[PDB]
Amino acid sequence: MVKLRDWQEKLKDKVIEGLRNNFLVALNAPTGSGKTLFSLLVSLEVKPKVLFVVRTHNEFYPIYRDLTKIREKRNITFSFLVGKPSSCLYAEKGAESEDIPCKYCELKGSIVEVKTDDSPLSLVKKLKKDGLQDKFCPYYSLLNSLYKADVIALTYPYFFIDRYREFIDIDLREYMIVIDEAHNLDKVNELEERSLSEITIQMAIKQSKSEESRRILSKLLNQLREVVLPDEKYIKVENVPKLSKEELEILADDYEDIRKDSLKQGKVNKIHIGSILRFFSLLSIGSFIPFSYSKRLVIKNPEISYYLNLLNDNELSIILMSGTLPPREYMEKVWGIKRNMLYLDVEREIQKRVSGSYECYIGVDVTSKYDMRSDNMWKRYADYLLKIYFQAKANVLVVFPSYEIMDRVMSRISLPKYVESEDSSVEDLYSAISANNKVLIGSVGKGKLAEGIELRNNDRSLISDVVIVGIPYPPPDDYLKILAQRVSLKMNRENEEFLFKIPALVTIKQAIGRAIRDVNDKCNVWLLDKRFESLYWKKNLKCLNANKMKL
Ligand code: SF4
Repeated sequence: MVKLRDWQEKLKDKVIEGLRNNFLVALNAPTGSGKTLFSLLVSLEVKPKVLFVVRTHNEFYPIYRDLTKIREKRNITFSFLVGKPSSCLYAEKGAESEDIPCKYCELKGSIVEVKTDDSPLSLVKKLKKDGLQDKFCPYYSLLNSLYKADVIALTYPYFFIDRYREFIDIDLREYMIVIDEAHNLDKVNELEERSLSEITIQMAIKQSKSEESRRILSKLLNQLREVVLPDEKYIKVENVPKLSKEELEILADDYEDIRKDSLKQGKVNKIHIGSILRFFSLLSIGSFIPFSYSKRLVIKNPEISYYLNLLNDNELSIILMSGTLPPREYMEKVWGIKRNMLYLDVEREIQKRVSGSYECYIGVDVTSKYDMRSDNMWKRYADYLLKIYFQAKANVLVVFPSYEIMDRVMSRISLPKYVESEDSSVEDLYSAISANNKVLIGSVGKGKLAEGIELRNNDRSLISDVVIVGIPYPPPDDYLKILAQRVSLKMNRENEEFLFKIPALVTIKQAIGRAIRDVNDKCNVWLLDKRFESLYWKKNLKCLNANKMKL
């Protein structure tokens, strides 16, 4: 401990004791408020070791830094694991973990002792260089270092996906478990969801080394065109193309050939047929449902509880934290958490905000509701964006309900803009808004755009205005209907909050949090949908003083 913030000082004992009484602790504290140091500090008082489960590798550094300025009368070593398409000496970007043919590698068993005497990401760069020279595998070296460390940091999949959790060699019962940005627990299923697309099959056919393989692929391609639609919503598919045990063996042979060869050229690229094979094997497990989505066949498990049941294990001490945790009742019915839980809200505890503030504007002459959407509505929305852009002190972050709506609106704008997409990366974003001055950033609520980085320059937010076009509600498609039934919740007024409002609120609050972090930050938030004027939204988005506006 070294000078704690007011909230940290007031909750430390409460949390430590709570964890000792076997309660799962849910901590609602804004990102950047010191929850990482807090969790580290309390965890060490509860158990001998600590496991941090985070969204990305970028969250590794603060843990590393906090630990080296923490006080403990004993040695505490830290270690971490980065993905294998990230630590493999012969992996090129785009390579899937399963695509790395470690079997045929002469480094599969060659490891060296690893010491985190430098920032995690820097250490990885060093291991890859020393690994090529000294002849050793960085991945296996890091993997092997885990069980000896006192504090370890891993990404979500290694905790929630069995296939990856098995790779790890730790008891778990001896670790205090800290799950960061826990609002993401709703999307754990995305961690193993498989997809099948026409583009992937063609690339598989182009990368093939077997015509007999290209044969089966060509056929699969035609059948796929009949079970997918462009609709940006999940439509259940009952007639998934079939692949016999024999056809699969033929495809598997082509996969093996490519893998072995790529490792020979020391260049492991994404092997397309691989995702195809993985799609069908997962489809056989039985827990997944196939759906059409944006011209692709996607398989996913609608039951959120499927991945979180591990959180109910009484032999595990757990802290879940985020700036926007859903309410307790939601964690019970939707996440399926049944064990005793202590739910703390940092700001409510210190009776003051620890996050920035904002002026709010509600547009009441627009809406994204189905009954009014038209080309004219999209034009009104584009006009709002221009108006907001012109008066913005800096960059403008726009959150759309879907890629379809973002396109209908953004396509009408000639101002400097950066539109999110599958290729969109962190540096591309940070760059764009660093080569055009004020930029209109187009993003879709379904995340998939940085979120694990701070858009600040010279210690000041790069985002002056956050715009919410319509309400980012999840569509009432087949995926949500099944998710609802798996939890015994009918599609009714009563359950609208749990099924539609809470995830929408999470999306909006996270976007806003992207423009503010410190108590000193200030921004404008434009809620562009007449529906936002209702007290429910003003109360929950904390803008009871919002300004009403038109045009
Ligand atoms: S260097 Fe070799 S053993 Fe290590 S992850 Fe790459 S292929 Fe696998």
